[PDB]
Amino acid sequence: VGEELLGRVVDALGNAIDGKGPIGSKTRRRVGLKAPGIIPRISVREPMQTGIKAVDSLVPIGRGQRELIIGDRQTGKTSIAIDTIINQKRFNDGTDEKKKLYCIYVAIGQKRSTVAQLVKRLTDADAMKYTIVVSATASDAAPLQYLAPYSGCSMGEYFRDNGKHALIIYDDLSKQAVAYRQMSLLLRRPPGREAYPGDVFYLHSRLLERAAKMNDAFGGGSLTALPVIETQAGDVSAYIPTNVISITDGQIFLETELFYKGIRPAINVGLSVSR
Amino acid sequence: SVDLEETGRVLSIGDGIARVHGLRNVQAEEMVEFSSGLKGMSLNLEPDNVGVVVFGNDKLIKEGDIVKRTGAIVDVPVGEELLGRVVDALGNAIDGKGPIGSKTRRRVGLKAPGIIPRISVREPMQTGIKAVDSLVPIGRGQRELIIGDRQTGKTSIAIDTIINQKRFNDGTDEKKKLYCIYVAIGQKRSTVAQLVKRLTDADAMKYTIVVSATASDAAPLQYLAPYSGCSMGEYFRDNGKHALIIYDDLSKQAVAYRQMSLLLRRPPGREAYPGDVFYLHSRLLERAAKMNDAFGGGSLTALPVIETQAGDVSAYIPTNVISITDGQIFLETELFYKGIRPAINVGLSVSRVGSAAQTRAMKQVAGTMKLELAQYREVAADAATQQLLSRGVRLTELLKQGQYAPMAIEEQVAVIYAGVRGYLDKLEPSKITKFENAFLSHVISQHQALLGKIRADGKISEETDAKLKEIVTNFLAGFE
Amino acid sequence: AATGRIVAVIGAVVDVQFDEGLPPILNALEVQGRETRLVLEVAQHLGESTVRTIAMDGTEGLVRGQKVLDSGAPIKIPVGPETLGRIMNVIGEPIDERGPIKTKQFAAIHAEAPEFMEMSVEQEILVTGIKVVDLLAPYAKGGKIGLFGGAGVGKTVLIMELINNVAKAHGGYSVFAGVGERTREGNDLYHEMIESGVINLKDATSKVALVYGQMNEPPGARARVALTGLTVAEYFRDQEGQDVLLFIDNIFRFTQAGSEVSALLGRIPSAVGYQPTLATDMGTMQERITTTKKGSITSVQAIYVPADDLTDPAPATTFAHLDATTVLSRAIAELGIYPAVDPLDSTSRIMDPNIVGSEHYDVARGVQKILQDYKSLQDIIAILGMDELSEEDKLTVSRARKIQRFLSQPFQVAEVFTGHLGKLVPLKETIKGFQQILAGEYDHLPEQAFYMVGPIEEAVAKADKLA
Amino acid sequence: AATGRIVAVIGAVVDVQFDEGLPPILNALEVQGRETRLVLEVAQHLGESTVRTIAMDGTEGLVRGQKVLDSGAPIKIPVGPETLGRIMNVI
Ligand SMILES: Nc1ncnc2c1ncn2[C@@H]1O[C@H](COP(=O)(O)OP(=O)(O)OP(=O)(O)O)[C@@H](O)[C@H]1O
Ligand SMILES: Nc1ncnc2c1ncn2[C@@H]1O[C@H](COP(=O)(O)OP(=O)(O)OP(=O)(O)O)[C@@H](O)[C@H]1O
Ligand SMILES: Nc1ncnc2c1ncn2[C@@H]1O[C@H](COP(=O)(O)OP(=O)(O)O)[C@@H](O)[C@H]1O
Ligand SMILES: [Mg+2]
Ligand SMILES: [Mg+2]
Ligand SMILES: [Mg+2]
Repeated sequence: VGEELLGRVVDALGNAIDGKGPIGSKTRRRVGLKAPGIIPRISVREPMQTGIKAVDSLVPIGRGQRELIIGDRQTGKTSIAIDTIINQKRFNDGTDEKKKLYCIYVAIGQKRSTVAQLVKRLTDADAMKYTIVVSATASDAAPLQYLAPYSGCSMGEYFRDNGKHALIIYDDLSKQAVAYRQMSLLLRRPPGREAYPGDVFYLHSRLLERAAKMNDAFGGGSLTALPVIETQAGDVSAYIPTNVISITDGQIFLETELFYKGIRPAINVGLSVSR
Repeated sequence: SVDLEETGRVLSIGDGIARVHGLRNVQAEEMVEFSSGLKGMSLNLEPDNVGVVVFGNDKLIKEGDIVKRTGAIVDVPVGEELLGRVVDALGNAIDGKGPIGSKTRRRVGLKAPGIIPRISVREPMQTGIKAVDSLVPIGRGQRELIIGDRQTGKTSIAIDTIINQKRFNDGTDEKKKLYCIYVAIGQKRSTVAQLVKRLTDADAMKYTIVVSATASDAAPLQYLAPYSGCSMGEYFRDNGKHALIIYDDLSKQAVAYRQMSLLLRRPPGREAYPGDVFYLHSRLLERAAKMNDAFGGGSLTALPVIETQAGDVSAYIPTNVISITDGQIFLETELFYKGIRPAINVGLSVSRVGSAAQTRAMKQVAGTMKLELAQYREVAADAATQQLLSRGVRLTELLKQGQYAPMAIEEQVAVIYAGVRGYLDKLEPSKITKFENAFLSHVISQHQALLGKIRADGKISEETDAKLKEIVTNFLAGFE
Repeated sequence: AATGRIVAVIGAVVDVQFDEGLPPILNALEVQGRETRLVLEVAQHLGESTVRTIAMDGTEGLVRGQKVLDSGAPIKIPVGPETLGRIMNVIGEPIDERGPIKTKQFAAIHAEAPEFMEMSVEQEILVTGIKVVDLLAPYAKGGKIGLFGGAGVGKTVLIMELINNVAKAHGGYSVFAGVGERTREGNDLYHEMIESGVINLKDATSKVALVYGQMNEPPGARARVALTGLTVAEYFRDQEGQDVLLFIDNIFRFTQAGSEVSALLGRIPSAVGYQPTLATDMGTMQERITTTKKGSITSVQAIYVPADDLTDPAPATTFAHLDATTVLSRAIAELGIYPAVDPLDSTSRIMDPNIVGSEHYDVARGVQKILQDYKSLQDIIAILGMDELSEEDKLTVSRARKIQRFLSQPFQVAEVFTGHLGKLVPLKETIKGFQQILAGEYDHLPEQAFYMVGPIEEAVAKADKLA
Repeated sequence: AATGRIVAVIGAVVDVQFDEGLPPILNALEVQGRETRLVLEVAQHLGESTVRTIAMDGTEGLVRGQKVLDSGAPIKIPVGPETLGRIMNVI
């Protein structure tokens, strides 16, 4: 952990795969830790700007919050996060440090060429100087895809405890549960519903609780989260999506019928909420 | 004082599977014989015991019985002495006429030929039904499926097909004769008995073989039956002869195999079927082919039959089978109820290879009928539209046949020619049948020479066309 | 190297016990005392000096106690420039009765995917001559393409049309791999490739290689053919600088064949009877078919959907490995529209204004919006009828019904059983023809004139004849 | 007619062990020491001279060790012209 990882592409265990060289770091941190309790927290009071007109005006997002992006395939989920990452340049190229934000991107289950195109898109807009990319592609072993999100949350927590603000994105949380199910079945543990393990809820509940807003006695840092979920044929009442709907503070819905009627981005304003 | 290299003792019997202690030199898939006369098949070779599948009832096997080896993989009697005999799934006669004098045996499970030994389908396979021989032709070496619900007329097509071949089989040319094989799975015995009586009456049991595994029989016997018939059919294919095989119902075989699988405690899947159902039919229907000249020139044709529930063609087994065969024939129930018999849906039925193997005359008279029927279908939902409907109704009336009465190709050609030329656009739609019957009778009893000419030449010459026009107009004028 | 003894035979799974020299995983073994060569592959180390293997051929006639010999390396096949015009099988033996294949080097089936720093990110367009694909979801060069469809809807006719239109004019080589299909189709393909001139039997000017394992083979063989094709595809990319076209027929059989042996290996089934390791072993195979900084590979794959279901676990994990999708529907095929391509369910990665241009993008978005609007009126029309609509709704219904007809097209490979003539449209004519319909210039023509024609000029002439 | 002993009672399924001989499948057995008849029908041959049966009546008050008897044939019933106008149960 540290801030020498800015501008680098690393795997799930912190090894460079971009061909630059070794990473000079001085600190290490466990991947499984407990979230802050009740005393060290404070209310959410500051804005987090994205640059999307339909979001900043009807579904505002604060610093220290969790928000869900949910929809079918080929609807536009990735481009929202990509646009959100780019927008932060006008603040990081400034003077005061109370309005800067760092970004972390985590890719789980995707193929390598898509990540290469994403990194090229980022580097031609001068945005890699303040981003960290953690990747565990489809050719890696199941334990690495199972371990990837916590390894990125532990990197995000470094800024939170030193008076700085950070942002994290977990792409396709649906593809971590399949790796967990594969890993558990080969250990001869009994299955459950759809052969998922008996405690898939606890897999995500201990993960999404680590984003918080700290009070002045601890520094004043913050950490924000934006998970992603995919549904089959627009079925929001399935097993996995209902678990994660009841954990977050809000959700944004995307639909195909609005996509084909010229409404892009296809945000359904009649159902999207922000608590 | 017993050996354990070629002898065993039963340790447990139940759920079909019998576990035997001993037999240390047995081979995988080798026939073994019990002490009561029953026979089994070795399936699972394990470090301690062997699993055996019994081909019969399980009340005749007791713990402690002695099992002995035979020394061969499962095989069946094959030859030409089987013609005219009713046998079981293992080759034992059940007609009470004496033993079979076979001299050769062949394995039940053998791989199909490959890419090099094959060639394209060129020779025609005549049925006798006007709709099939005109709109969905079949060639020698092709797989065609007969799909439909219950009580629609699936078996009658096969029964009519078998009877027609007597014309060629009783002739002199040895390159136009076809042998036939019929396999019954999961039926009722009375139906088979009546079927064989029907076949006997028309002198068609002189070139036919029957294999039977009825409802009362055990599941493995209803699972082994088709391959046994396939091998007997394959005998002819490799000796420069032609054959035909008809599997009555593959769905009941699938049900029997599912029963067998579940008692072995294997993971179920969709509709509780095992995951190897596809391979079970993929092996069987790949053994019909058309050999090239260097390998002899034989053929083997197959016609599987499948039943659906409420016309659901998007199920597991029906979709599985469609991805194997080379075409399908659809039989509907509404047409059967309203009166159209045989009830074939022309819109859905298709043949991929039969089109190449078709007589020139039939092609000449069939193409126009196909186009006109398409137009009539499209307008069914001014003067020209009325003309289309008027032609369509009569064309539909023409394509109706009775039962147990195949026809020759030339008669079909003449009958279709009459309709396509528009000569029958004056008779009321209720009088088409009588005119067809009377015209056919007159032609058969009075000329016969133009029929011989059409048959020999294989094409409708201009002079023949003029003569046909003369005959038809004269008879129509005298119809009254 | 070392000898073992067979201890158990169940179906297509065999266990061997070694006194000394335990072989490593993925090595090949040879059986002693058989007429035809039989090869086994190591899969697991059980314990007490025992391994569990998978056979690549039939296992009838095996006896406990028989001898098994070790080789020392994975399966190796002949690879090089002398495989053009020949036919191989799973373990690289010629089945075209023309003698042995004399190449200089060999290669192993199992390898590893290219690393992250070898990827290329260039994008272009490929023109196919088919209106729906070019207008709505265009292809690209050096990308992955998939064709989804049920049973009897027409995937292989489209694959043969694409072969006829693209393969002939290509300057590089081509590879065709057939997995779990009909044999007679392979024979037809071989004979027609002999007739065309792609395969030449008297010289060295062939430009295609063929690998086959069909639906008459045991499941062990059908689980390994695609890698045999992949190896000969990769040799022409790495050692030589060439552009390669790879066609794979029904890659779905690669997944199904793997679940027929999962139960015998002693695993717990996950869902709908599939094996627990379904995504990882597909990701291992798919990541090798890519484009690197040494060459390019263009892939066209046919995929199967069981019981017309797109939510089945097998075809629902292949969407993430593609750059262009084409979905076929049975309902459209019922209405008589060929090819039966669904226009509201097909996507491509290069449909953006900065690659294809502004005009093309505007036309595509307009036609998709018009198609979407007409679908939302079906319930009212199906009961109340056409009379309840206002004038604008009737106009949109007429224009959408006119647009639906113009998307069909006659293929050249189907002329034999359709009685038509093949057509091939350039891109500009399609763009202009759809612009003209969107502008309302042809509102005075019957809707039956836009059926099974090529360029727009053929619609007015067919309408003129049909007065 | 050999004699066996009850070794397990689980609901309506009973297991019997025989010292010598073994009744074939689909045979009927008789249980001794009850106020009313109680027949059992053989279903499987587990092994170690033990069989698994099903019960044709209530199963309570049985003890692990009660003696059993083998009839030698499946269930037999009266058949003839004196069955007209009567009522009989399964056995
Ligand atoms: N605002 C927009 N305007 C135009 N095109 C857009 C817009 N947003 C998204 N798209 C297009 O939508 C398509 C899908 O976008 P995206 O890659 O974000 O989808 P996704 O939800 O991540 O899909 P997948 O499940 O494949 O990962 C792309 O072709 C993209 O260019
Ligand atoms: N062309 C025909 N003319 C008159 N009756 C016919 C005709 N074809 C079939 N039938 C009648 O239809 C009935 C069903 O015959 P068939 O056994 O062929 O049907 P099926 O659908 O195969 O039946 P099942 O499902 O019971 O096997 C019989 O009563 C038969 O006489
Ligand atoms: N472009 C087309 N024009 C006419 N008929 C077609 C076309 N495509 C498919 N068909 C119909 O589909 C059948 C072939 O289906 P096929 O391509 O084998 O399906 P699949 O690829 O799913 O096996 C043909 O008999 C033909 O009637
Ligand atoms: Mg995405
Ligand atoms: Mg029938
Ligand atoms: Mg196909």
